[PDB]
Amino acid sequence: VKEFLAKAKEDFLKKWETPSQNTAQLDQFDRIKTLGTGSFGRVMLVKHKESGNHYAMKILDKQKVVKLKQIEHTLNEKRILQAVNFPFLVKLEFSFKDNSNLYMVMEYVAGGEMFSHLRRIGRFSEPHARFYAAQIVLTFEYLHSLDLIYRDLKPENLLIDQQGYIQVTDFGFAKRVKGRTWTLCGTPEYLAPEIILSKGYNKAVDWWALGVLIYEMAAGYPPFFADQPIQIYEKIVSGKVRFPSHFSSDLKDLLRNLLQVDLTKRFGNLKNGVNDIKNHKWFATTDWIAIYQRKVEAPFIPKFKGPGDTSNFDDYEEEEIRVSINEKCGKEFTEF
Amino acid sequence: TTYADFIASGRTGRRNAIHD
Ligand SMILES: Nc1ncnc2c1ncn2[C@@H]1O[C@H](COP(=O)(O)OP(=O)(O)OP(=O)(O)O)[C@@H](O)[C@H]1O
Ligand SMILES: [Mn+2]
Ligand SMILES: [Mn+2]
Repeated sequence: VKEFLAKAKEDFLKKWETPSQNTAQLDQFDRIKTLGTGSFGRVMLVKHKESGNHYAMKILDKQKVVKLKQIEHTLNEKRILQAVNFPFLVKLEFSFKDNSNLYMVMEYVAGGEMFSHLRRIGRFSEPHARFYAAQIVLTFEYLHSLDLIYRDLKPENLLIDQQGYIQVTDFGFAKRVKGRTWTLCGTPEYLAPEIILSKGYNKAVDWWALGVLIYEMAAGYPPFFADQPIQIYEKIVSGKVRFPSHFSSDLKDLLRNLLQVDLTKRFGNLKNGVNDIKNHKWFATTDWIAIYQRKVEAPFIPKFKGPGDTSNFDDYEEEEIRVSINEKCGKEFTEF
Repeated sequence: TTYADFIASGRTGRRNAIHD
C-alpha cells in the first residue's frame, strides 16, 4: 500500500505541475441528451464523431461560475481531475473552453447515480453497502494521500459502472491543501460539524461524510434530515444519532466512530489513519486487494441496452447551448 | 416511522451543492 501510493504520488505531481489545456472543440461532438444537473453546471451525453465514442460533457457557463463565486474551484476541479488516476474516479478525456463556456469531456458512466437506485430499492443490505463503502475507503486513502480533499460525497455524485463498481464524479469542490481550509462547501446533509461551525477543517470532513453515506445506504435515509437546511445543520451539531433497529452492532459502532463530533476522536483522523477503518470489525471479510483489483462479486449490475443507452438517468429539460460573438471572462479563466 | 417521516419530507429528491 504505502508502496503503491508512493509511485502514485509521482504521476499526479507531474500532471499537477503541467496540466493539459484545450484538447478538443465543441464541433467535434454531437449533443445528445442531458444526463444530470447540478447547482453549477450540466452534463450531457455527447458523441465524438471522428471516433464514434460516447462521453459525458460537463458544461459550465462562464458568467454563472463568476456569479456563484466558483472561479477558483472550477480551476481546481479541472486541474485536479486531469491528474488523478484511480480505479474509482471518472476519467476526464478532453477539456476546452469557448467565448461563453468551459467544457470537461469525461468518460460516460452509464450505470446511473447510486441515488436513483438507492431511492429505488429503498435500501441496501449491509453487505451490498460494505461493497461500495469499501470502494470509497480506498478512494479517500488515495485522494488524501495526494493532500487532496473531495468535500462532496453524496450518492448524486456517485456513478455505477458496467460492472457494479463505483465511479466518483463531481470534483467541483476538490482541493489540494496541506493545512486547514475554511470554505463553506458541501451538500447540507453531508456537512461535518466543524464546517457548519466555521472552524477551520481538514480531511476529517471526508471521513464524517463517509459515515453519513454508509448510514444512508444501509438505512435508506440520512441520519439528519429536515425540510430546510438550517434545521439540518442544527441536528447535525446536536451530536445525536439514532440507529435503525436493523443495524448490526458492528455497523452501529463503526458509525459511532465516524460520526464523531469530536475530530480528535474521529476514525480516519486518528493515529492509525485509515487503518482504524480498514481494520474495523464490520470490514472483516473485505478483501481490500481483490476489491482494488475489481475482482470482487458485484452485488448489483445495472443493465444497459446498447452504447449511448440512457435509461439509467432521469429525463431533463433541454437547455440549448449558446456561444457568444464576444468573449465573456477571458482573463479569469486564462488557465483552463 | 422514520422512513415514513423521510418520504414525506421535502428533501427526497436530488440535492444540489451549496454555494453562496
Ligand atoms: N461522467 C459522467 N457520466 C454520467 N453522468 C454523469 C457524469 N458526471 C456527471 N453525471 C451526472 O451529472 C450530474 C451533475 O454533474 P455534477 O454533479 O458534476 O454538477 P455540479 O454542478 O457540480 O453539481 P453539484 O450541485 O452537486 O455540485 C450528476 O449528479 C450525474 O447525474
Ligand atoms: Mn454533483
Ligand atoms: Mn459540484
